[PDB]
Amino acid sequence: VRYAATEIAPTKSARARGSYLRVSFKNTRETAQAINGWKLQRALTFLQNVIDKKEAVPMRRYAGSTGRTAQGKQWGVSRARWPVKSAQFLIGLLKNAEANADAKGLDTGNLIIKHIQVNQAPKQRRPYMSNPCHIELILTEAEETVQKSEAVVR
Amino acid sequence: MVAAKKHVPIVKKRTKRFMRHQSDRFKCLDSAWRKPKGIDNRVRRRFKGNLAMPSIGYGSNKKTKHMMPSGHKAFLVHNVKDVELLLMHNRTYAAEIAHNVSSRKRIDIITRAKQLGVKVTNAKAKVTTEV
Amino acid sequence: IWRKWHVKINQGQKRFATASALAASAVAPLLMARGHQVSTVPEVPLVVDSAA
Amino acid sequence: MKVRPTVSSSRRKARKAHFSAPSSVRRVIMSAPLSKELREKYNVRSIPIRKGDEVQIVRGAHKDKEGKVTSVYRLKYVIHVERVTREKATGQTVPIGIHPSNVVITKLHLDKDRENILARIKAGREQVAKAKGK
Amino acid sequence: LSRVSLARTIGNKLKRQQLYIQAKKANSRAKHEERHRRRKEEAKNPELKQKRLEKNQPASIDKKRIWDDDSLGAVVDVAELKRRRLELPDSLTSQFPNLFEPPPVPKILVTTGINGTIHKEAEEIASIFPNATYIRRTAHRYAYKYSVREIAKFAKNRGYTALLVVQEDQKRPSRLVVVHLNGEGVPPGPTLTYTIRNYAPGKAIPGHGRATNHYPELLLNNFKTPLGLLAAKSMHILFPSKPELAGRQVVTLHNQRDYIFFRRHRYVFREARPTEKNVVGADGKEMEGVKGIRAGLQEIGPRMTLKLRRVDKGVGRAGSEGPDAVKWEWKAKMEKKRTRFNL
Amino acid sequence: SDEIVWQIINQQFCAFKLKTTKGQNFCRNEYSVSGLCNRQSCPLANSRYATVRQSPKGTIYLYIKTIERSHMPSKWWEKIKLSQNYQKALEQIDQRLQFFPKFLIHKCKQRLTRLVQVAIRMRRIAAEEARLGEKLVPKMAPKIKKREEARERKALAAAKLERTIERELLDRLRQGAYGDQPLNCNPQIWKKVL
Amino acid sequence: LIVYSPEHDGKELVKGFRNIPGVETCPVDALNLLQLAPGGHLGRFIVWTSAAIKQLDAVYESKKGFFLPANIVSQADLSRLINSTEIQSVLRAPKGEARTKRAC
RNA sequence: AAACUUUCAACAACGGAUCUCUUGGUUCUGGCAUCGAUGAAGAACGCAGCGAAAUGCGAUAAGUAAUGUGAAUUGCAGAAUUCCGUGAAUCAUCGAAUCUUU
RNA sequence: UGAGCCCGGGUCGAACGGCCUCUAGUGCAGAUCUUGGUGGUAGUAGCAAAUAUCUAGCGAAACCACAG
RNA sequence: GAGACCGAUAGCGCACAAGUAGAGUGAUCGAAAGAUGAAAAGCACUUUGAAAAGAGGGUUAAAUAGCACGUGAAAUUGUUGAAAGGGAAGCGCUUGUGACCAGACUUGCGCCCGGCGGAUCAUCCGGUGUUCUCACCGGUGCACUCCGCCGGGCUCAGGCCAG
Ligand SMILES: [Zn+2]
Repeated sequence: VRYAATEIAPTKSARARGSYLRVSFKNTRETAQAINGWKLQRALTFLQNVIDKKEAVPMRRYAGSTGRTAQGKQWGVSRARWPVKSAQFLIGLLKNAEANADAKGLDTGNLIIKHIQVNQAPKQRRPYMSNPCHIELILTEAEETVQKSEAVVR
Repeated sequence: MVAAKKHVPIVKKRTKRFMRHQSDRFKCLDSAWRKPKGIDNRVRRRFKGNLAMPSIGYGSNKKTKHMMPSGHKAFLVHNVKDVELLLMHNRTYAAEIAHNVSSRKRIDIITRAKQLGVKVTNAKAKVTTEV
Repeated sequence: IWRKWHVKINQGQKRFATASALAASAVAPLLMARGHQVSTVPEVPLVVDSAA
Repeated sequence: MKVRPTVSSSRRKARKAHFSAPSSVRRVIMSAPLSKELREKYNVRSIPIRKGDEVQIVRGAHKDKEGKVTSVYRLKYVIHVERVTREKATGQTVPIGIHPSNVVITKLHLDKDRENILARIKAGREQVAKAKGK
Repeated sequence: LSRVSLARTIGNKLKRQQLYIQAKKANSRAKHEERHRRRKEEAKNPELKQKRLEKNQPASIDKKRIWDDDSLGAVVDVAELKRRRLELPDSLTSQFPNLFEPPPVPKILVTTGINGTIHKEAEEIASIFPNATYIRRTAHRYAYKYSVREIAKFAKNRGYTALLVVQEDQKRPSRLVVVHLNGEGVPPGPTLTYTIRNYAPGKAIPGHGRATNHYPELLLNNFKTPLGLLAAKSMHILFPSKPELAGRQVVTLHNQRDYIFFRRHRYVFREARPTEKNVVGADGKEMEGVKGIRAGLQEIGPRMTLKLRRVDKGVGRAGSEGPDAVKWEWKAKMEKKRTRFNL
Repeated sequence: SDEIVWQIINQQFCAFKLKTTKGQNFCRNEYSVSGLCNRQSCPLANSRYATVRQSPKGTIYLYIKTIERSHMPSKWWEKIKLSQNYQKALEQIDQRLQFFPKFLIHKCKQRLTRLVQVAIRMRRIAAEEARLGEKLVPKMAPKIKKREEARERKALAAAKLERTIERELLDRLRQGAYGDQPLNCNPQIWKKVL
Repeated sequence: LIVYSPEHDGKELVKGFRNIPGVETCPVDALNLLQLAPGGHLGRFIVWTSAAIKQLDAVYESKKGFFLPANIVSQADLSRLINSTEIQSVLRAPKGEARTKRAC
C-alpha cells in the first residue's frame, strides 16, 4: 500500500496558535502567505520593516487595486499594500513560537516557517460583519545531513 | 472442488449508473435517478447525445440475477442459526455478516460457515489471526 | 378530534371471527406458525382438570 | 401492575417528582440497606441513611471501602464517606459523591428515634409473618 | 468557578455563557497582573525565584508511577531492589537460561503470515537486522500452509538463531512474533508477541537516508521491570554484540509508558554551531566533557511502535505444553490506571 | 386441513419464514428437510413429513411425522437411528420412507449426503487447525484503541526520542565506551573531550 | 391464554397468573378476539379447564341471532377431493407432462 | 520560469443539519366547587453577607407561631446552633398571628 | 432496469432493524416560497444614521442560471 | 389519570430570563435562546505575553468531551499534495495515461494395503424414558461387520482466459 509522508518529530518542531483574533482575514492571509517558507529572522525583519514603513506586502488572490509602486518589483505583483495590525499579530505569534522552541530545546538560529494557516473565526454579531481569524503556524529546524560511511567487504 | 454452481456467463447490459439530469451542476440535486417530467426536456424526448433513461430492456438474465462475480448470491446473516440455513445451499449462496454483528459472534459465524462449506464475503472484518 | 376513531363491526362478523380463532387455536401447526413454543405440549387444546 | 387510580406510571411525572423533591422526601429516597448481621438482629431490611453511620461501599470504583458517613448531600442525592476522597488539580482532597444505594450500613448511629423506626419496621414485618404463617 | 458548573446552576444558556465570558476576562486580567507583580518582585529579589522553582515542580505521570511490594509480572525495579540488597535477577535466568556463555552470532529468518502481501515491508524489517533473510510462506495461493512450529524446526536445523513473523492487517504490518530457536539440544525458546501500530518505511520519512551494511549499536532505554528486562534481552540477542563502529549507525528501542518506540538513525559527532545550546544532562544540566559537542542525527530506518502482548514458553500457544504454558499475557484491565506500566 | 393451514402460512404470516430480496424464501424451522419455504418442504402444512437431523453426539437420525399424532405436539416425531455406513443408511431411508412422496425421499437422501460430507469436512478442518495452530481472535475494541492512541501520543511527547539518543551517544562518548582512538568521531573531537 | 369458567373455578386463579410475564386470563363467556388472534395472526396457545370446555359447549347456543356458521366446503382436504377413486375414475388421459421437452 | 484560475484527496475552519434524549406542549377522561369593603384581581416599593435573575415574604419582611418527621443547609463564607433532643432543616403539614403604598 | 438496498474503512457513544398486518402531519429543484446559515460583487464604493489628493484603521449595497 | 399525539424551524407565542428582552404617543405588537462529563475530577504548576490567546504539563475511559463544551452534514474558507488551462466551462458514448484500491476455485472426494481405537458389531448382561417399538446410558470383548485416526500407494474431479 501507499504510506503518507510521516510528520516530523515533535522534538524538532514548535507550534504557535492564536484564536478568535480581531484582525481582518484577507490581509492576515496575504501577510502569512508572503512570509510562508522563509527563515525566521528574515520574517522577523520583514514584519518589523512593514510595521514601520519600508517594505510592501503583495496581494495575489484577495488583491485590491490600492498601490502601484516599485516595492512590488521583487515579488512580480503590480498590486502591493501594507497591512499593519496583521503584522503585529504575526509578530506576536512568531515570538510565541520562538519562546516555545527555546523552552523545548531547539536551535533558534536554524528555525524556518514550515507552515502558516489562517482560517476564518466566528463572525462578530453586532448589517456590518467583522471578519476575525485563527492563525496556526509551525516552525521547524533546518534539515540535518550526515555523511555516510563506506560499506565493508564480506 | 468447492466453488459456486455451474451457471451461464454473467452478462451486465450496462455497468454505469443512471444519473439524474442536471445533478452534476446543482449540489441540491442528488444523483439518484428521477424521471424528467417536462415537455421540452430533451432527456425525456430522447434526443441524440443526451442521457439514457432506465428501461426494462436493460434487465439482467433471470439465471444470473442477484449473482456475485463469484457466482453466489448474497445471504445476510446476523447469527450462527442464519448460516445453518445454508447447509443445503452452500454452492448457491454466500454469507454476508451484518454490519452490527459483534466480533465474537462474527468469529462464531466464520468458523461454522467454513465447516458448512459456505463462502463469507466479509471475513476480513474486526478479527485477526493469533499464532 | 372529530376524526373517526372507532369502527362499527357487525356482531355476527365478530362472532364469526371469534369462532374462527377458536377453531384455529385447536390446530398445532398454526400454534407454531404463530410463534408459540409448544414442542413439549402433550395436546394442542391444552385441557387441565378444574381441580388443579 | 398498578391498580389504585391515584398511582401514576408516567415517566415524566415520576422524573419530575424525583428531581423536584423536598428534603424529607429526599431523606426517604436516600435509603441504604442494612448489613446481613444487622438484618438478622433488628429484622429490618433498609433504613434512610444519616450522618454518623458506618458503611461499606459495595458498588463502583471504590468497592470494599469502609468508613463513616460525614455528609448527607440531599440536593446532589449523594453521601460523603470518610477517607473515600479524590485530588483536585491544586491538590485539595475533595470528597467523592457516592449514592446511598451503593453502600451497606454496617453500623447504625443509634438514637431514640432510630430505635423507634427499627421497632416499627420490625413490628410490621413480624405481623406480616404472622399473617403468612396462619 | 473551579468547584461550580454554571451549566448545572443556571438554566439559561445565554446567561451562563455571558457569565463565563466575564469570568474569563476577569481571571485572565487578574492572572496577568499577579504574574507581572510576581516578576517585578523576582527582579527585586533574585533568591526566592530559586525556591519557587525548586518548590513548585510540574507534575509528571512517570513520577506518579505505582510499583509493587520478582517473577515475570511483578511491577518492581530490579536495580533498586538490587541496591536494597546491597545496602528478591535469579528468577529470569532460572526461567530463561538460554537468553541469560556469550550467545553466538545471530542468523535471523523473517517471514510473514500465510497469504502475506507485505513483501516490501517484511524485507525492510529484515534489512533492519544484520544477517537476516526473508522467505515467503506460501509461494503461490494454492500451495502448502507451513506452520510456525514447522518453520521453526526447519530453521533450527539450518543453523538460524531466531525466527521473525510479521503479521498484517489491511495490508499493513500489525504484529511481530519473535521466536528464539536456541541451539544444540535446547528446544526452541520463548516467543514474544508484539503489536506494530505506527509503521512508516524509510521513504515516508522526510529528509531520510539509506542504511549501509555496518552493524548498528543498540540503545535499549528505560527497561526496569523483569518483563522489561526480558524484552530488552530478547531484542539484544537478535543483534550482533560487537557493532562495527566505522559506520555510525544506531538502532534505538526506547520504552516509554509501556510503548517501545523503534527508530534507526545515523549520527556524527560535530562541533556546535554558536546559536546551539549545550546538551542538558539527566537530572542536572551541563553534560561534563561534551560542552560544545553535539550529535547530528539522520533517520535511515523505519519508525515503528511496539507493545509487548504475550510471552510464551514454546513456539506460540501451540507448542507450549505444561502449566507454565504462557509466561505473560497482556490484558486491558492491567492498564486500568494510567500510572501502571508493565514495561 | 393441510391446504387451509398452508394458505394461512404462505399468504398471511409464518414465524419460521425468512423473506429475502434475492428471489428465494427460507424456512427457519429446524425440522425442514430443505431450508426453503415452499409447499412440499413445509413441516407444518404437511401432515406426513420426514427429515434428517444430526445430534450433538454426531449420530444422524431420521424423523418421521404422521397425521395420527398431529394433535400431540410433544409426540410429533419418531426418531430412527441411521447407520454409519452410507449405503446402508440410504437403504434405511428407502425402507422407512416407503410409499412416501418422492420429494421427501429425495430431499432426505440429499440431506443425509450433505450431513455426512459436512462431518468429513469438519474432521479435515479440525485436523488442519490443530496442525497449524492459528486461531481467530477479536481486534481491539474502539475504546481500548482510542486509549492506546491517546496514551501513545502522550508517551511519544514525553519520550523526547532524538534528544535522548543524542544524550546517550554523548554519554557513551564521555565514558570511553568506544575505546581509545574511537572510530566514531574525528581525532580533534576526541582531543576536545580529553 | 388461560380460559376458565368463573362459575365453576372462581376468579382467584386470575390473581395467581397476573404477575407471570406473558400469560393472560379470560373467562369462557367473554372470549376476546384481540387475545385469540394477537396481531391478526391465528393460532393462540390456550390452556383450558374442564369446566371451560363444558361451558364452551354451552355458551354458543345462548347467543341470540347467531348460529355456528356452515362452511361452503365439507371436506377441506383438497388431496382427498382430487386424488380419490371418485374423481380419478372419470378423468381423461393426460395431455402432457409437468415439463415439456423442447421440440425445435 | 513564477503568479493566477479550475478539479480531486488529507487535515484544519465556518455553520448547526442528522441521530439519540426531554422536570415542556397538546388532546382526552375522572373527582370536586373555593375570590372581594374581615379589602380581591392587578400595580409599586422594600426584606439576604456576597443577589445579578427567578421565587418567597412584608418594618414580626428568602419570614414568626403551632403540628409532624427526625439530623441537616449547602456555590462560597460564619455559628460555642443542634444530636438519647419540645429538636437541625432553602423540610413537610398548617387550624394562630404579622401583613408597607396603591 | 430503477426508486433503492447490503457489506468494508474511519468517526461515534445508547439504542436499533427485518418480515406479516395497521395507521399517517409519509417522499421537493422551483412557488419574486418560510426560517437559519453562507458567498461573488469587494477589502470595492466610501469615512455618511448605527458601529481636494495619498496613506493607516473601518467598511457596505443594488445585482447574481451559467458566460460574453 | 391517561394517549397508535409533537419532539426544540415541531409541540402553546413561551421546555431556558417569556407575555420576558425589544418596538410603538397609545390602543397594541412581540422574539430568539435546550444537551460537558458517571462524577467538576471545570486544566494545578513551569514558561511566552496585556489576548474571550499559546507551548509544555496535568484530570479523565476519552479533552480531535475544556462551561466556544454529546454527535458534528452541506453551502463557504485556509494549509499541503497532484493534474490541467488562458478566444466559456459543465454533459453522453468509447479507448488510452498516471495515481490509488481490491484480490480470482471457499481450491476436494474416492478406492487398495498395514497398525491403532471405538461402535449402531455381540442373537452378551443390567438400567432409564417412550409415540411400546423405538431411542438413551453403564459394563464387557474384537470371531464377523461398520466407522473413524495414523503411515504408505493409485486413480479421478476441479474456476477463468487464449490458440
Ligand atoms: Zn414456511
